[PDB]
Amino acid sequence: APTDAAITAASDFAALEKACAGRLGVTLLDTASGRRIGHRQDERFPMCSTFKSMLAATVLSQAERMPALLDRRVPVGEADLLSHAPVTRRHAGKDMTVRDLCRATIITSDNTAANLLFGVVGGPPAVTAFLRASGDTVSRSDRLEPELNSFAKGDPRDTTTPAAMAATLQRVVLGEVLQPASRQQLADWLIDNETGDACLRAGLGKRWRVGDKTGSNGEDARNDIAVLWPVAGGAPWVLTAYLQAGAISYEQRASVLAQVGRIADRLIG
Ligand SMILES: *C(=O)N1C[C@H](NOS(=O)(=O)O)CC[C@H]1C(N)=O
Repeated sequence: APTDAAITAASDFAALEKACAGRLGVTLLDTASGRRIGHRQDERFPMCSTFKSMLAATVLSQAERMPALLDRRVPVGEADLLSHAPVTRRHAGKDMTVRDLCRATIITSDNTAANLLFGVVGGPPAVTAFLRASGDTVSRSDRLEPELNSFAKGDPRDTTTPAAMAATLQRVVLGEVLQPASRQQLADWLIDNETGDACLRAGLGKRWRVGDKTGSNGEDARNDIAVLWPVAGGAPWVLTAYLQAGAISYEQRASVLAQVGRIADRLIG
């Protein structure tokens, strides 16, 4: 109870970090001005599943120079299946389109779909090369599922920073890294995400149309990265949130991310 009350009472990111005895990295980015507010914006955190947003972007980018790549069918083998494979588990022994694998990995965070897409694009090195070409010198993809979700202090594999990921979401989901139809498809997948109802979305008011991608690991990490489109029109905002908080429960980590959303909504005003 005391921890829950301290989380609810926190009105700024530093106080919220203290309330959960964690390490919290947040960037709130105004795309009209480039202005950012946050906490630990340039510290490294494990991407965990949040990298899947950029794996899908790498696929879409490759499809712009490989006609019909999105329609290519990829076998789903029994040996490819992992514990978290909510969509691909139904297709073991048959195949799925690249496009449907992308959707599955964004909106359900399907780990098998991510590994199959890694095989399509050329692995973590291809995702990192896409990130670098897009202008992100910080974020890096190094490993496959599920090993990529590990984190060690000082080990930069599969990490980002809140500010690097916020800028990348702007360039890729809103900017000109991808062709318009490609970026719109990616935006739609993020808008359709099914795993974030208790995270940033739970703290953001109805004035925002939200697209997001979550992530977590079993030790202490819980993340959510989001694009906020004002339903009334105007410039979008980007909100990234990376948390490590081993002293609280998985469900309390969601509460922290929801509180990030409530604080951010108030700061936008
Ligand atoms: C991604 O971080 N993961 C995939 C899956 N879904 O969780 S998410 O919805 O938060 O992404 C299980 C947890 C995690 C993982 N360990 O792979």
